[PDB]
Amino acid sequence: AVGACVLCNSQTSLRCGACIRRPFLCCKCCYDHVISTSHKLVLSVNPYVCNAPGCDVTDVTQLYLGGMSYYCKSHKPPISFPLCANGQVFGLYKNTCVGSDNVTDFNAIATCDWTNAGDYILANTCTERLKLFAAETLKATEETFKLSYGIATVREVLSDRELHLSWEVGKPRPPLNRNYVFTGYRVTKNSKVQIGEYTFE
Amino acid sequence: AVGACVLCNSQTSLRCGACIRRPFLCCKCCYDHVISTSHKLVLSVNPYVCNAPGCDVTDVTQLYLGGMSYYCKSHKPPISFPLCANGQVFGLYKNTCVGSDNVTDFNAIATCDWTNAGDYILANTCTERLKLFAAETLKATEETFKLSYGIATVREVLSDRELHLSWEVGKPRPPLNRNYVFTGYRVTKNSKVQIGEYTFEKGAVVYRGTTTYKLNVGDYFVLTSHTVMPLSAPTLVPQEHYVRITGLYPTLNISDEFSSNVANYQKVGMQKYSTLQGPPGTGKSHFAIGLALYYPSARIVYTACSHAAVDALCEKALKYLPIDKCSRIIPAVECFDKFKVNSTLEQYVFCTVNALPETTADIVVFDEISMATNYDLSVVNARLRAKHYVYIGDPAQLPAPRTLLTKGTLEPEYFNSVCRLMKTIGPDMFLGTCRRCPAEIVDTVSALVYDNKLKAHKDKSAQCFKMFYKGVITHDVSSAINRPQIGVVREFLTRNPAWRKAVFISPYNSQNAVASKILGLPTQTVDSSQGSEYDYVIFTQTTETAHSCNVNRFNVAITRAKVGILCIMSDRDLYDKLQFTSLEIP
Amino acid sequence: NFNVLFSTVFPPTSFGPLVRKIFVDGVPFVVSTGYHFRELGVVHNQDVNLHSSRLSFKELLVYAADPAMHAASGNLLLDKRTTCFSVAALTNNVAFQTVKPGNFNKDFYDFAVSKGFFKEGSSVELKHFFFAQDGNAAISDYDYYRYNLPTMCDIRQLLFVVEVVDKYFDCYDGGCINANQVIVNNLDKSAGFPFNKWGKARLYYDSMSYEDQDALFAYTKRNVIPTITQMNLKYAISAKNRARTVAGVSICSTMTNRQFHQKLLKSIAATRGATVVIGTSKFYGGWHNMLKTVYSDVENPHLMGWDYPKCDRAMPNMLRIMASLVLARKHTTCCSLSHRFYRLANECAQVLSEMVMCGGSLYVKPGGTSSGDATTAYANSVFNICQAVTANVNALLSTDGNKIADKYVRNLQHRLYECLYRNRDVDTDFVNEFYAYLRKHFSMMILSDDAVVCFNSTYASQGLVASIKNFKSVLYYQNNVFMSEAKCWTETDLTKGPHEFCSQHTMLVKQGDDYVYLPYPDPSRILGAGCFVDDIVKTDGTLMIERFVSLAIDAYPLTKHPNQEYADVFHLYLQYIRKLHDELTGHMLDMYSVMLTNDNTSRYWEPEFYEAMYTPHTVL
Amino acid sequence: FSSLPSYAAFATAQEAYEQAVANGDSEVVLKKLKKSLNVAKSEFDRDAAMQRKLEKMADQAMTQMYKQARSEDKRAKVTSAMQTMLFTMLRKLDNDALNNIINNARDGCVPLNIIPLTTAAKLMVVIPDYNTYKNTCDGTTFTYASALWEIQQVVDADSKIVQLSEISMDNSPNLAWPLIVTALRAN
RNA sequence: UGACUGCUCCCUAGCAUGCUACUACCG
RNA sequence: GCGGUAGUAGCAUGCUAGGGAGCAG
Ligand SMILES: [Zn+2]
Ligand SMILES: [Zn+2]
Ligand SMILES: [Zn+2]
Ligand SMILES: [Zn+2]
Ligand SMILES: [Zn+2]
Ligand SMILES: [Zn+2]
Ligand SMILES: [Zn+2]
Repeated sequence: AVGACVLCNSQTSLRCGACIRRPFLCCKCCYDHVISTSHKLVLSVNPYVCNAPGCDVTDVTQLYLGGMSYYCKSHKPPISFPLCANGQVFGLYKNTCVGSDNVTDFNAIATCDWTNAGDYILANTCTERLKLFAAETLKATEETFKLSYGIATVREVLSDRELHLSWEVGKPRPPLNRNYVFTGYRVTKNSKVQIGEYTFE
Repeated sequence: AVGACVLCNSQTSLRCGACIRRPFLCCKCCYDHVISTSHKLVLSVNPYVCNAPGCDVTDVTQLYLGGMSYYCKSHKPPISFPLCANGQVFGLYKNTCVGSDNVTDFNAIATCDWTNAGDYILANTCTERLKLFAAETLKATEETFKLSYGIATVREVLSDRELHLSWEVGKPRPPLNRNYVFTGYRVTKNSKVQIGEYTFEKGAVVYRGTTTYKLNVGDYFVLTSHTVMPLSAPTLVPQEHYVRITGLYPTLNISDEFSSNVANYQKVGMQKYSTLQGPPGTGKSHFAIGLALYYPSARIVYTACSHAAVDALCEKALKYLPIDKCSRIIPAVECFDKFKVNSTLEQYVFCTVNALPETTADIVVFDEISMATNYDLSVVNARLRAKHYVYIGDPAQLPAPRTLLTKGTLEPEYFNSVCRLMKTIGPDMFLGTCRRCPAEIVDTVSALVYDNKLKAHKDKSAQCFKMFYKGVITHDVSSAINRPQIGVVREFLTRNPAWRKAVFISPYNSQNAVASKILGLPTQTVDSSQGSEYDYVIFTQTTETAHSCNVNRFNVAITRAKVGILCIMSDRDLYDKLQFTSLEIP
Repeated sequence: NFNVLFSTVFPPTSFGPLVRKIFVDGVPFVVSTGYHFRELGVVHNQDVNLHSSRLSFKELLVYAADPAMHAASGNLLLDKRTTCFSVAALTNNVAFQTVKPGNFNKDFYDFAVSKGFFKEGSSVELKHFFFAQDGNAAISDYDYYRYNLPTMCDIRQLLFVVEVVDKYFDCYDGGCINANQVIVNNLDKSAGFPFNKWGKARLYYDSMSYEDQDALFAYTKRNVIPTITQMNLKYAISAKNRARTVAGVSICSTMTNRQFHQKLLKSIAATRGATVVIGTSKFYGGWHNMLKTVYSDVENPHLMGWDYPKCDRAMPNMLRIMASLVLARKHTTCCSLSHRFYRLANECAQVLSEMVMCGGSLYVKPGGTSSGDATTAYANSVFNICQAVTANVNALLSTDGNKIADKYVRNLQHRLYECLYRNRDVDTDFVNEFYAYLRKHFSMMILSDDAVVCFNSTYASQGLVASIKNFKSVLYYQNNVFMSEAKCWTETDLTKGPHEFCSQHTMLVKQGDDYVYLPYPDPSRILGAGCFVDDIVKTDGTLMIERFVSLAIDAYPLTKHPNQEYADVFHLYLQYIRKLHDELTGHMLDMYSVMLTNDNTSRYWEPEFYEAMYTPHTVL
Repeated sequence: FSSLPSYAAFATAQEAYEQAVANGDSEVVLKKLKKSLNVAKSEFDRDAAMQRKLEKMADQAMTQMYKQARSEDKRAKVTSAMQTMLFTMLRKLDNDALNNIINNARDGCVPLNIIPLTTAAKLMVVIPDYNTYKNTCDGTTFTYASALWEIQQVVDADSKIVQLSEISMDNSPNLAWPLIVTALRAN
């Protein structure tokens, strides 16, 4: 729960709702993360959402802190003060916060699809911890764009080293060499079963 | 109580109460449907009716919300709130609606009591879910109409081919043949007992069924009306021509059942559906049989529309394909049980759309498209979700028993969505090879509807006969009779020795029953009698009215016989179109 | 009574549910359509249909609670760990359940030690801990039902004791209520055997509408529904190292027992000044009022208390039947004669002798009470009153009548013998006379098998009123247990109250201007509750400061005790509360910047907030 | 709260009255201003109160109907689960021995305690110690309930396989003793 | 894996009643 | 000149509903 936002040197319990690694941003830091770009959803110890049954509000800029809970705009018991107000977002460490001079670090490199050279450019124009965030986000984007292709499978088998192979539904196929090891699993009826390590070229 | 409305697909909780099928209506859609139509009842998680004791109002535009219940003008509390306001009914998800403009056609579909031709015109002219709703409510109204009939009070039985059976008071005689199945259930002391799947012959009651029970006391013959389940899948899935033959495996050798079957596979392997546009006895039977072994590693499904038309469905499958590869599905009515019942794993399942063992495939075949409605297409698309399939059948055949329509006949463009889908853009397939038939049907149906893509394969010796006789029509009951048939059968068998062993097409089944009682000819049904035709058939007069003769009832009747097709000109038929031999009665 | 004696000859496999085969849409089921009781004989259901269409919700609920299908679709089981009858095993494995130790609150222990506590030779020491148990503990505890034996009763004396008990239970009203008048608290508790795989009691009280509940309740007045009881182990502090087990009854039994009994149960728990003191509180002068009521106007008062060894494992079946019949006597207008018998049969088949599910197997319960039904404490009170009445009867009828100086008592004894052994029907005048005599010379206060009695002492010495020896004899010959007199007390000075009632002692202190009675607990219990917990609940006091407020409320009257450490307990609790509050405020002001205020919070570490809970003026 | 039906009239009257006041006219116009504005605010009061009451009533009604719908969904799913459980446990009844002993009954009713005793296919035995073991299931086949059973597997309290060759008097104190024996009905 | 009752303390939300206060209308 | 009525604010009292905790049989 309690992590660390370090550019503003601020312990935090908040995190951006729709982002790469659920990144940690302090009150003012989450604020300029949610006004410099479009990230109108945050996560705290508990998620901010109206608590009446059947209600649905994704946004946070209009929620209110009610009777030990949160309520909203369209369905409005407004005996409260707004959650997002006065250059800050309500949470712990609402007083011991600094802010960020470079407003667009996340707004620049966490807002693109993590494939342009500008990502690595800024990563090298960073600090040790900022470039650590960069490297971890590169590993995260590597895995999150690797998990968007197909799964090969052998349904009728032939002689080894010469088989048949059908793949998946509609997805494209990645590069072809042994870079991607085809080490999956086998299913008997509901479980996963010993398969081994393979490679399709 | 919660789901998507039939127009906006948005979440709702309101059910219309004045429509027989209780559709899910959006709040704005609910207001539009309740304002522009006398459908003044709305259902929610609780009914929208006045709950004041001793009061009885069932409107929606009249009630006021007060406290926790609903009240009217005569019982509204000081703290009141009208339900029908702002052009939007009060219900769940009232703030996440979008509305729609297709309300006039939806109103017409809902308000159409299914009387005239425009009923089916707009049934086949709307968006997908409206097609589904129209088909569902059409079957609902027809089944309600047929269940609005009496119970066959039976207390004794004479013998085989004989019966005394009485309907109820104020209820007329129900329709005759197996097109309206007679399946009843009697009682002994406390519950219902089995009777048998039957059909009646005339009024003497011969049994055209397939069993014999100790029938007598307390017997209740009824045309069992069945509850209709809601549809899930649309009538058809939009096709897209593949580039990869996924799963389909053209074998190394050629399983040369038929020659052009290679082209068959060639263009049925890429598009999400196809159709076997087959004239009678023109490869309408075993092209799928050839596909069975040319594509042996493909899950192939076979189906039809009625339990009667399973002849080619079941014969050649066991005749030539391997024994184990076939599989049987039959509820347990009386039909071919030649393959194995209770077997889920197989590559060739043969059945009807009545009941199947829920699974998905990649190849299907579907027979008898002419008497198939969009409801049947939707149910076969829901039960079976395949990659490619073929709808065996031709527009030059008979419609479904749509007794609902009385004014205008239902033409090829109005059979179903697919039957005009291949009419507008063209058929998926077009054959021109008659297996065994002289060129009489060639000339006739090629000048009429086949557009002469099939020509003379067998020679025309002109032994078939058509005469100048007209006939006289007389109505008695929901079936009629023909004095120039009671005399005309004899007058036409006077000296011609060739049509004594012919088959009797039956525009009126009671007339065929009388012909069997007097002279004696086999009874041949009209709709569900394709493939049961013999080599030699008589087309009899039997009618002059708009009962059967506009275009599409004789397109297959001309093909019942092969060489000796006695198709006499009966009424305002296609007389001055061709050449036909004639002999004048003395 | 005769059936109990005659049922010991016949084989034990011919008792219980009777099943048969029914058809639902052509498939065969196995359901229970009757019962064979050891006491009530053979009972057949009244509404059973063999051929039926698809079943409804309440039929599913009834068929899912019957042990017939579960027993018939399971493996045979021969268990040699216990001597009780075994039916079947529901799985292929046997489940062994253990009990974990407690959690240590080190900060409180260090704080207490730093204030002169737990020194050698002190009079206050810890003797309440969380004891741990090994794998084979549940079955070992279930094997204690071997102390339940078939017992025949003296019927001509029980038929008079029941009349006297009914006279005792006469100031209340009861009957049947509709499904919309039932009050349930904490709907987030377990539901029973088959039902605990899909939700709690909330799911079944929401999924069932009102007329469904009414139809289900009306179904049990013509049929018998046997159910399954689950046995669970407790996780609580105690002073002895034996395992404790409670019984979880199915929802289908509780749902109807509530509608049957709740009106009478609520009417009992709302009366003040009666013999049964269930519902009366001890705060705001309640304890003093109860003690003054029990003293009445007895002439030579002494005090006495006794104990029941193995109270629930050894109670005979006949007394449980009598308690149920006594409770069910308020239904003289709402129910017929067959409806009451079928309700009694349902109660017997569900909470007196039924299949229990211990571990992963089904066993047969011989008898006794299943602590955990909807009518436990009230039935225990009826049983206690019955035992006291028969002890008094035995004490009076076994005295040489030639030495009784008073002639009124001699005539009373003569009439008692005549009404017991020479009269066939009830005689209300003598029942009233005996009830008045008992209430004048033998005063009781009963709370579910706990009792305090103020009795005339010279009458007891002369033998005209029951004593401890009479209770011992009655328990020996009617309960199959031996009652050692080392667990019973006697007090001859009324200025000091009962030696023990509901685990509390009594002291007479001066408050205001007058003298009142106050209860105080054992200091070791309070300290053990302070030091040993379940995790997160403590070991961090700042997260829950309201635990120590309640614990200090319970420990207030210890400041008037002549011994000195007893008040030191309360003072230590107050200082710990203040320390926890200061810790919270500073510990929160430091890293964060939130500033706390001490408005109306200092009331919790001053004695005036706690002194007001024992002064009569019911402010809540 | 700003576009109520009376808001237009109230605001227009207030603006006109205050313009007349700013015109510096006589005291009669001031008295008319005061009366008109007082009655205007008085009529705006109930129009501002009743609407706020009605909105909260409507919101409560919506919440109650939503929770009712959720309860119905939960009921449907629990019904499906119970049906599935019953039809799944139906498929193990051994419908030939059960039918054979049902037909022998004189009216179709039999005690429940003798159904597993005469129709079950598997038997499970729990053994406390070795002395009890050698008197109940010694060897490889034993007799119980007038039937013959043959051992199939033996496990211990930790659910690990134990072979009969090591269940002896000398090796007894080396086993987790609550042993469970599984057998099958012979013939 | 967590039974049936009884009593008490703390926090929030709603309802009803009462006290006071500030404007406005009416006589 | 006094009272009535309509909103608004603070305060007090008793119930109902929700959550957290303590003791007893
Ligand atoms: Zn973000
Ligand atoms: Zn920051
Ligand atoms: Zn809301
Ligand atoms: Zn409608
Ligand atoms: Zn809509
Ligand atoms: Zn009304
Ligand atoms: Zn009653």
